[PDB]
Amino acid sequence: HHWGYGKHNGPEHWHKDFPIAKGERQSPVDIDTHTAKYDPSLKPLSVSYDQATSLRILNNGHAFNVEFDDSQDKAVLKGGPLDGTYRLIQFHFHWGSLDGQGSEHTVDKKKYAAELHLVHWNTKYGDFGKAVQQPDGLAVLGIFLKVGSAKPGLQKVVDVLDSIKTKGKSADFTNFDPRGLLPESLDYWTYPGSLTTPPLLECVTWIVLKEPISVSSEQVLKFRKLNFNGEGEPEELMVDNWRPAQPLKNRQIKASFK
Ligand SMILES: NS(=O)(=O)c1ccc(C(=O)N2CCN(c3cc4c(cc3F)c(=O)c(C(=O)O)cn4C3CC3)CC2)cc1
Ligand SMILES: [Zn+2]
Repeated sequence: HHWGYGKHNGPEHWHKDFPIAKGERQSPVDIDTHTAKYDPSLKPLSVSYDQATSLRILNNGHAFNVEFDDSQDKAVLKGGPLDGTYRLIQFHFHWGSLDGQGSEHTVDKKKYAAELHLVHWNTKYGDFGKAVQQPDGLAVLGIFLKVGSAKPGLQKVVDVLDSIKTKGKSADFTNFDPRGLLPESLDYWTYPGSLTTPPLLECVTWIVLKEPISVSSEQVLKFRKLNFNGEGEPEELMVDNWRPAQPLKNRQIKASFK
């Protein structure tokens, strides 16, 4: 009886195995745009992905991860609210069964069709497993997806999903450039939070871009043909793999922009 996103094992159940689910800095949250304060002290955000080395794509039973070589400082996130250097390790998405839901963060209670998470870890902790034990261990760059025009830079991901339909399947996924997944603007909101899946560790600086990217109905339909289940098991479509907004508690969401 493992965690997941079903009636019997979904977000409302997680606290039983992972009591930090009811903690002081859980993610995601609703971003109240009228309450978030511009912070003139926020340094410029630096997304350096020119030397990114993608390796593999994995269906982990919850989402799919595009994994990167993080054995040296190739693709890094710096600046913004961050101190030091954060190495890209993987990206994944959360998405809905329909276009009116799927994002984890919400904007004035608005749900997007999906949300991309580019996950990075603080190199002062030496490895990802040590970083997740620290309050400043991870930086996740979150990008909203809306349904409209196709995102050309997403199509190589959409076209490999057939090959990783079920839990535990992977495929070679070299030479993928994550710069093709960014919006024009790097305006963002930031707040201290957590992993949005078990074990829900409170180790994440969240950086959520204001500008969504557009993907096509056909692109997000291919996400929804994935499976939570393993090969040969009854089909359970991989949809609605999102955690709802959590209480903000004693936190301020800061804006990079006026
Ligand atoms: N939606 S999201 O919020 O962006 C997001 C959600 C999940 C993930 C993710 O990929 N995971 C979550 C962390 N999880 C963990 C890994 C851990 C440890 C603890 C861990 F929770 C340890 O304490 C530990 C130790 O040294 O003792 C070692 N490891 C590593 C070596 C395997 C690895 C998988 C990323 C982003
Ligand atoms: Zn995520």
